[PDB]
Amino acid sequence: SLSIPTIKQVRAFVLRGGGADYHDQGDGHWIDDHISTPMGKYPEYRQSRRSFGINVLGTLVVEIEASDGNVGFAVTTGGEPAAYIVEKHLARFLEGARVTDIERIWDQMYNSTLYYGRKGLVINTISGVDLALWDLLGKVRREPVHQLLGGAVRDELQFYATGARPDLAQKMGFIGGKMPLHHGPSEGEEGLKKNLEELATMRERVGPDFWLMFDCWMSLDLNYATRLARGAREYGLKWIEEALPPDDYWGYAELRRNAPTGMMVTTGEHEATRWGFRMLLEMGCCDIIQPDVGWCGGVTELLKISALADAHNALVVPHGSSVYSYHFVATRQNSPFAEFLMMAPKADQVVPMFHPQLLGEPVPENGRMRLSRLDQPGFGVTLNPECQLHRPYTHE
Amino acid sequence: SLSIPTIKQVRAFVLRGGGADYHDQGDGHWIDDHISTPMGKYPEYRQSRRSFGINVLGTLVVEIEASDGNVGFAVTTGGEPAAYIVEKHLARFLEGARVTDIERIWDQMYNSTLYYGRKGLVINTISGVDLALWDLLGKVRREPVHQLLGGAVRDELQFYATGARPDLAQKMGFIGGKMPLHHGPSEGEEGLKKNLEELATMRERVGPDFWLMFDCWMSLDLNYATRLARGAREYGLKWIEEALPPDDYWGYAELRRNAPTGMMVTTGEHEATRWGFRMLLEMGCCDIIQPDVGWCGGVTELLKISALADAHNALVVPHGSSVYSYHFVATRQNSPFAEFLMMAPKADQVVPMFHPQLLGEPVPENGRMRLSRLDQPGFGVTLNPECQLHRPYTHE
Amino acid sequence: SLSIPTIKQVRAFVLRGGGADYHDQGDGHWIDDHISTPMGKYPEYRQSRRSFGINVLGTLVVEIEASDGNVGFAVTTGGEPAAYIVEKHLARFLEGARVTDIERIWDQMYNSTLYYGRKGLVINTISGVDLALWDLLGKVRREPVHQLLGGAVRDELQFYATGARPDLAQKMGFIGGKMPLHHGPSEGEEGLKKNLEELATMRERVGPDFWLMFDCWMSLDLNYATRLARGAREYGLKWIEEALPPDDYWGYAELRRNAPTGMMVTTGEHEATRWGFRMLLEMGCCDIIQPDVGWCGGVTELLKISALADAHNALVVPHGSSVYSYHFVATRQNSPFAEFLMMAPKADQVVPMFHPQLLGEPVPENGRMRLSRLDQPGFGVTLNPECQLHRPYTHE
Amino acid sequence: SLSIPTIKQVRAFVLRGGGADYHDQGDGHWIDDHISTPMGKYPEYRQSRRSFGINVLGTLVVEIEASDGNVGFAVTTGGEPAAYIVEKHLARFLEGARVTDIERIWDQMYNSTLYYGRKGLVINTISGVDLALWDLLGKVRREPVHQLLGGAVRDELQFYATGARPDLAQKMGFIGGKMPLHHGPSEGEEGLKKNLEELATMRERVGPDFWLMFDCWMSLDLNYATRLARGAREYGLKWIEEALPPDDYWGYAELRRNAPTGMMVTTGEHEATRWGFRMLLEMGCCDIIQPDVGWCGGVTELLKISALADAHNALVVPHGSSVYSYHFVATRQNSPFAEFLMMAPKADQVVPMFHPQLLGEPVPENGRMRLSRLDQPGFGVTLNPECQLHRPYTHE
Ligand code: NA
Ligand code: NA
Repeated sequence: SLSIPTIKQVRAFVLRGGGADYHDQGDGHWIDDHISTPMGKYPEYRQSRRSFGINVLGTLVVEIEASDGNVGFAVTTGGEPAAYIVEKHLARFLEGARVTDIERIWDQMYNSTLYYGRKGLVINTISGVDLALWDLLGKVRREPVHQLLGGAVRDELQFYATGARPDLAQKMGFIGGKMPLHHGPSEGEEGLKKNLEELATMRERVGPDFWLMFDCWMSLDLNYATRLARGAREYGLKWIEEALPPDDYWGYAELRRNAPTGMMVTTGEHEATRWGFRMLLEMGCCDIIQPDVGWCGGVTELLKISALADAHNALVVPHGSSVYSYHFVATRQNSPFAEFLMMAPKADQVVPMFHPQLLGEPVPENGRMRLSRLDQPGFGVTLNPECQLHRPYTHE
Repeated sequence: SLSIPTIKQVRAFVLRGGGADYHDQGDGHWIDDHISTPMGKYPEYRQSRRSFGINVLGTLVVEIEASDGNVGFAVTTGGEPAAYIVEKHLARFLEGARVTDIERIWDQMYNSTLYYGRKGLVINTISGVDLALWDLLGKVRREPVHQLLGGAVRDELQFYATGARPDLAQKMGFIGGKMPLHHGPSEGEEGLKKNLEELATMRERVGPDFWLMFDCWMSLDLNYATRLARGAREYGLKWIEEALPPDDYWGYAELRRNAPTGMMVTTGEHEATRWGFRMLLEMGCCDIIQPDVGWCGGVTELLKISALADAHNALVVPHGSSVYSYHFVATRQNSPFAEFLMMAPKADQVVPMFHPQLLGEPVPENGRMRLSRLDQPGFGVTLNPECQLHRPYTHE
Repeated sequence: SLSIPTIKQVRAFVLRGGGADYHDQGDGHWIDDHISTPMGKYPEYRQSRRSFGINVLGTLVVEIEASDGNVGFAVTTGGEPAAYIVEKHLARFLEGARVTDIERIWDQMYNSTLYYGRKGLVINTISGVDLALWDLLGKVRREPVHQLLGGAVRDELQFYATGARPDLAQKMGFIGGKMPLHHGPSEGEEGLKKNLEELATMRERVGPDFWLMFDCWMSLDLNYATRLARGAREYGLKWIEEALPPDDYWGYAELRRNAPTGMMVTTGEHEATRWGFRMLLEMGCCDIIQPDVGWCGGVTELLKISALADAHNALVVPHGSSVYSYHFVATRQNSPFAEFLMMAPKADQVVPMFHPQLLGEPVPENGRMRLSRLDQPGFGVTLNPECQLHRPYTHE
Repeated sequence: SLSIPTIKQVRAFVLRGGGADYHDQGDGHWIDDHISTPMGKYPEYRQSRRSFGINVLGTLVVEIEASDGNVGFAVTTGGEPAAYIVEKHLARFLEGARVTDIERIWDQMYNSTLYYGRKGLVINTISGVDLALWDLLGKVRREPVHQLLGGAVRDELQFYATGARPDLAQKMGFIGGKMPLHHGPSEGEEGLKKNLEELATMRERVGPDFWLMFDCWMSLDLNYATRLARGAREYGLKWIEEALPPDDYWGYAELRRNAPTGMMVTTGEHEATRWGFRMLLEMGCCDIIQPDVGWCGGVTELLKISALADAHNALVVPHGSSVYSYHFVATRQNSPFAEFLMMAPKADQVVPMFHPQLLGEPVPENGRMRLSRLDQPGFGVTLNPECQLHRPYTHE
């Protein structure tokens, strides 16, 4: 017998520069420094990911106003094409609904966009609406999102750090260091040696116990990944992440079989929905699944993905997605540690992931975050008023 | 921002005489009239389920008092042995916890009782405590439980009725009638003819379109179930329910292959946890899963079970458990209709399912329940003060 | 030693009203008349597909100008969000390339968009660029596209007709009639009877031999599709098409097993790339695969999809996509007949499919098309100058 | 719009002495120096492949004259028996056809010869005719064949060299050296040691990084191949090629499982058609497929084979067939390097592969071939007028 507000209006905005699009940069950043990609077989696209257009979309901001004056928002990747989808297509299912109608809303967004959806941009868009809906609901109930997700199961988050400097991540208190791979199969035996040299160097600097992992960003083939993982076992690599293109379900299962015993094969960043993850889990593709909350369907969908993994006794370590991941992973038994992305250009200082777009964003202190930092309603952040919002589309 | 109360005490009561134990009944009920069981191979044990001791436990009542004065409660089947387990084992994980610590508490309960749990009585007990925690959280929040489970996805529930008179159920506006099987394999060819005559009689009464189903209460073998299912094709039987003992996963998968095409094989009321239902789904055992919320692991666990069935594109139609089902199934895309047990002795009028235990319990009117009937906090019921609770155990 | 031109400029335009978006209508059309969809479980979205936003995108026109003054174009579904992708992302891979660089271009478009692509809108966009590239190449060589695809293997195309009136399609010379399904699972036994009545009526009108098929537009579940196909065998239904959501690979394989012997199960309209079709073929999902040229990756990708099917000895009967399908299917041994979509509102006269957008569009005469009608360079059509082109984005 | 010439005549010639028959050689060649074969279990047949009759056929030359005066040609292995087949069987499908009728003609050739084809000599003949049709179409169009096959995907080919001197191949700038096996299972433990000493010697000469490969010409059994592969691990053998007879699909799949992890198993030079290569890929027989364009079904069929390997994410590295490979592999994303046979007797200098048959034949310079070297129409070669063609058959 609480008075549940209805949704008055949904708006989509475009923002540009850093934030929820991680690869929307323009400087001397590690995240654009010769990262191996599927495009790296072309020499002219090898140095920079921005050169093939990793930064083309920008940030989608979804804002949902309720009848009580509460506003939820989320940031994700999608920019102007995603804003068109929110305003012209998706908003019709939201406006006039109760803020508790979350299951209904997701299903309607998914079913209505199926003919041009399933994976990719359209699912990113759905996810951003979903996140904004969970933020709004938390704001309405005056509760952090983790309290709406069955409550935290640990009083502290522990992080590994993703970036070019695991050695410095160690000095900053993190439990591990995930490095990007810099050389793909088209650089032959020399690029392989270089990959292994980088790992050797970092291992020498950190000692035998600190976790090291490679992120390969879809860039290898089965034989190269097999040979890299075999080479890597000398330096105690914990896992090889996203070795293959996301459509290569058969390849991942082969790789996992051919991996050194005790080394993990992980994927799932570019996978969407319960049915994408069912395929990974059932085919044996995967030791850990690593969906992006903002790209896999949102919190609502990730909840079902996570329970799928629960039945499979698999780990779920989501893509670092600032508060959108922290509130989720706090509540999951199958998520014992979390990813933090190093968004400083030299990966040499801890910096908020969604700067400058977000305010109230907590960050790991000495590689940890107390649950008591996640005490504010919704996802506990506000949109920075200094950020320049464009609304390219309207509806009625 | 909202201040979250802690759990002050947990109490375990025993009630006897109807309610949550469906089979805790007096004389002259359909539910004890010659129902086919695994025990019917003994003629001494064939007429009455009470004679082999279907009614030995009765009702466990779990009460949880929060620090703000709020009290959540749930009823399930388990009685005095379950009450030992709540008071002496389980209450240690609850007392002093925040009322939102739901995922944690479940995990602690399951993992601490593993050495003597996994299935059966201990899971019933965990489910009861879990249901009481959801009741409490709903009461704290001043929201019905469906609003905590992602919102309703439909305006209205629609019911089939379970009992010996689907012809009367049709007049009362139900969509379907499920009838208990009365003869098992040991009664031979005459039993088979009697089973099918019973179905023929009801089909003649109801017309061609009305759904008819058989519930076999684990009582068959593969070949009898196959032949029963084949004979029932002529009268358009919609599904065969719980044909086989719940450990016979291999059998269920064979029966579903052997089934007349278009006819469903259903099970799972005597199955528990995500891993039990993973076996069922992955082995292709059934078209519909039918867990009892009060026997399978509670709302917390059913949530994961339901997500697993989402991924498998299977239906979940929970074994009717009054308000504990109703609030759940309202929210699930994969539960499009619901079970209503006909708890009247002659099955000739709608009676509240968990009568006389629960005050304020909604019933189907004309086979339907508007979602506005479930607008009261928690599961929307109060314990009948005219019921006399025994407390067999305390704890420090 | 021909002088091969390079690509000067790519442009993306938006058009609205009919054409390459088939469901972009606004009248009394059969194609929006109570078609069963995944959204049909909601009564308010049941009557009209436009009500959930099937028409939200519009038509993408991709125009590619070469250095010799030749211009290729294609029309597909995608509208303004697709136009953004063409102009801002994709055009960089095309401008400065030789017009023969088709394999290189496709791979670069696919690999660069993988992080937000794989299926759906992004693949539609790629397909439209690809089609425009093949049109351009044909214009340059002064040859129809079928001559660039290994040449036609038949001198005539034979069509079935998709629409609400197979009886009239028969009088117009077509070999078959594919009808849309009007009632889904949520309309229960009554909607089933109605579906079967429609098929009964049409069968009575056409005689025993004329092909009848159902298109279900992703709208059923396994049991409903199983029961519909079993019901349908009395009236000699040739195939059931797109019964299930496109992610339900496991469901399709089950359905195909449970189909009446000799009845075909088909899908693939909402499937993309070689790897999507590999999954369908290998899992046994499918008797015929039915990709849309404008949605599966374009001609370049469909060529590999088709050769996959060749190895599988499976039929490929693409979605009717006017000239974009006719030039392709002419050359394929595994494509012995073709789809024609009935774009007249009452499906009562043969009408060009991409009217008003295209000029020079051939249409079946008496259910057939001579290969001699496909004698003009490229896909042999021109953009109607009366159509109102908007260019919402530019680049440099 | 461009007027398409018809096929006027087809002629079949026989040449002897090098060229397209690799094994049609005189004395003192490495390619006949004690090469391990299935016949080496007979000591009488161990020293020389010519002694069991590797050289019995020689070169089939197929010439096709179009009505505009253009003449296409191809060389493959088959000689006088193949020439019977071209003239008496196959020419009926070609004469009077448009030169673009390539898919049709292939299909007619395959389907008319099925009763005595499927594999082997008849497929060689079909491949020769097919290659000549592509030559003709290129000459008609005034385009090289790579521009008809979707365009080059790379600026440059890179080669490994096949012959008894990979040490000399390294100095000549090749990326790799593949060496023939000289001892098979019947030569026992000493043969095995000799095989590995040979590899050790080359590894010492070339350094650690240069690719080394063994080509076993069908000569092993499973256990010998497993033990050979295991011994070769120490010297970093990149792949084992054609270890087993081509009918032993089950064997290849076992060997690849038994292989040292990271080492590739390759086959397919003596395999033909899409269905042969489907068996190979689906059974997990090999990491690289290696068809000969002149033995597998021609360019038309290789195109489908290549697409099947695309879907399987496998590499296609065709068995070097001079310009017929080079034009093909230029276009394929899945052929990143290419084979060059060292046709010099002592393998000490680059000699044109199909010398003395083909005038204008390009060679690798420094292990590489710029795409600008293949700028001449068709396959860019002319028949050497100093070669003396026999015409054993005519036809009406
Ligand atoms: Na039951
Ligand atoms: Na070879």
